Amino acid sequence: NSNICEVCNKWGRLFCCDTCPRSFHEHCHIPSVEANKNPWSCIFCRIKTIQERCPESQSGHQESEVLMRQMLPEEQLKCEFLLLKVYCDSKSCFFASEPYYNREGSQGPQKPMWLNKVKTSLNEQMYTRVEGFVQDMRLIFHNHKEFYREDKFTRLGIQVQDIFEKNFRNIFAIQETS
Ligand SMILES: [Zn+2]
Ligand SMILES: [Zn+2]
Ligand SMILES: [Zn+2]
Repeated sequence: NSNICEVCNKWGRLFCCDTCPRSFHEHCHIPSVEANKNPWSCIFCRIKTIQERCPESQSGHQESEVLMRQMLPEEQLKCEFLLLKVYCDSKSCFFASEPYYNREGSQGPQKPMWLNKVKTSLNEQMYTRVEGFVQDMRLIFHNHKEFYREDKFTRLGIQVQDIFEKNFRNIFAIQETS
């Protein structure tokens, strides 16, 4: 197994996957690494299994159909993974915790949103459809773009949103287009 957390790339108290070489801090993994279970498989392995059980799940889909899906266990897992993939980029640090807005010439967003809040919302089963999760995630980046206006700091919102969107297209097997 790896000697660093797959998500934050740091050593510490790691839990090891029994079916792949990845390792995780307890709260870097999503969901949090489970108390018992021997063996244990990480979310990368769990997602791989879904694909292997149903190869046709990788055929292209329409985003509009994916968003209307009910958060049944497999979609719950897929959203958890997608959130994890965003946390894997170090630039997610800017969007993790609850922001505040006090900048000359800007107003704060009507509906603040951050990654830890989405994490909690997933954990407490507050989303009934994929749409709820995806809207909140896009809101994070949209609020940022809007607030930072012409400051070059806006680019961080663009960069992290590109990570989100690519992983969203991959995990939910959205039909490739130009
Ligand atoms: Zn970690
Ligand atoms: Zn694994
Ligand atoms: Zn099948």
